Amino acid sequence: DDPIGLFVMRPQDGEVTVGGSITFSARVAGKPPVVKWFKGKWVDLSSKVGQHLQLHDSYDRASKVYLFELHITDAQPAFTGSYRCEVSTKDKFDCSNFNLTVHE
Amino acid sequence: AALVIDNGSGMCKAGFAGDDAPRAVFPSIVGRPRHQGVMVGMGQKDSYVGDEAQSKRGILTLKYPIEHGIVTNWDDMEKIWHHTFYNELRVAPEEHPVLLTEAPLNPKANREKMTQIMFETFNTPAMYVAIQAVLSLYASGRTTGIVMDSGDGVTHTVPIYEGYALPHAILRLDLAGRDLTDYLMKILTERGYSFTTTAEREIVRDIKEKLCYVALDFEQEMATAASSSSLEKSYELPDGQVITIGNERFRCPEALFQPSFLGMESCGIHETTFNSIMKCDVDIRKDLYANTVLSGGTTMYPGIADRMQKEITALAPSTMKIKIIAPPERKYSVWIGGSILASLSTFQQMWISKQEYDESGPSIVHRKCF
Amino acid sequence: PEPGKKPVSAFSKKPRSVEVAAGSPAVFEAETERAGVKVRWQRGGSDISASNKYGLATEGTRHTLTVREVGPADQGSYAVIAGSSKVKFDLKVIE
Repeated sequence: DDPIGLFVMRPQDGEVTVGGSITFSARVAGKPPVVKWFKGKWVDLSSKVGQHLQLHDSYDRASKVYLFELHITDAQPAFTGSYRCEVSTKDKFDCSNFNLTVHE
Repeated sequence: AALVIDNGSGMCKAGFAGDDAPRAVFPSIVGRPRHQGVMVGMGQKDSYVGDEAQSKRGILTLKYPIEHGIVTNWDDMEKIWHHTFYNELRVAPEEHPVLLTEAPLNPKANREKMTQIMFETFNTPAMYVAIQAVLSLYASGRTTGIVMDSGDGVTHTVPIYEGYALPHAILRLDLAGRDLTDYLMKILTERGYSFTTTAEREIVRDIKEKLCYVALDFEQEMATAASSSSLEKSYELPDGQVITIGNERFRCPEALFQPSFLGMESCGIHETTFNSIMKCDVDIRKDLYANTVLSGGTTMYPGIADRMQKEITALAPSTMKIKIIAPPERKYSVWIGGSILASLSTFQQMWISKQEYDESGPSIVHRKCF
Repeated sequence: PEPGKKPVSAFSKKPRSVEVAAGSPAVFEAETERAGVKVRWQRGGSDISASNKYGLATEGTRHTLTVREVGPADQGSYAVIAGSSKVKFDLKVIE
């Protein structure tokens, strides 16, 4: 099938109500791997961090899996769009596509 | 027409191209309710922007969106920009190109994100980022020389010859009017008066703008300050309390001349101007000294030019006569350069287009302009 | 034949053609049917706004355009758009 990256679990499409919070996550299998989040093909989410968007990373020793989370709060119309999650590893590079929808 | 906005510490200047005086001048501050309020009838208004904040200054915890020419929080800036285009200006971003002014050796993120917000949040066909030293030069009307730019933010020096540039020769100086205000508040504490609040921080700055003046010589007045008759004046606060100052007010502007009071290794403004000239070639040095231009928020006090002229003439070679030009309303001179710069037809072709940003990326700012 | 009735108009009063000598000031008065809307001005070649070489005065629902730069090359057509409605007028130049 398709080539294997370190995302054991790819991010999933999410639905969120007005003024709420939504969490998206990606798992990486086992230095720590670097994770980038994108809006569209060439727009980086990390440079868009503020009240509306937050980034957080967590590590689970038992499964040797790193949990990467994208936090979106008080979501607005302007944030509706396609988001791409890219994870880089010591020997390989991989990416995934997911969408954020906010209405009302 | 065109829109020119000055951004970068303490104040936001908003206006229209074709005017030598902007429509909207207000501080770049955002106020949030420090204390929770338990009352009925208030809209709560959890967000204050502009001069409204100045009136409700005590309860509100003021936060500056821009620190040292760098913006800490991007959405606060958006509110400021929104406020300038819609409330005082009463104009649409769609209608005209927007000009922004930026200091030299400033970090890449400020140019890239600022353009990114203008391209994405405020949709416009094109925008351009200009540098204060070049605009002042055009205002001056000279194509060759060295420009000393000291104002809100960071003091910078940028020599130019016949339009060719010398990046190595450009020097950045960590002095500013805002820095003097911090010095001033620090100096007040020894006298028994303490200001540790952002709200009252402005009040000392207000004092500095009209009460402070430049002495012919710092050391002689300070010496004569032991018995101060006419060196002390009474200032009235909104509070109604009375403040009296003496040698304290004239020693504030002095710090630019003598950074040792601030606690920094770097030499004062006259030594730095000299250093910039030394880097440049001897052949072009001769018109550099006679073409010194002063502009900015902290250059307002009379006599600065007279002190600079004698200090530069003494330290510098006697080969060439030293001429310094410092005209009134120099505080808004940088903004003025921007409004005139946008006016020229040739300049309009030069603006960084939205199409270009999306096709190549934020990294093309350096590529398009020096 | 022409259509029976025009689409909803945003101008209460249509600016009317006026004549001016070269170097003589020119003022065009246009009124909109709705307040709170910004009115753009355009000349037979480029857009017109409150900038050097042009002068715009607006108050409430009244818009005034003043041109001091007007001369022999200003003969042509002036277009003014208030929101959804577009209206144009002819400027005559006297030699």
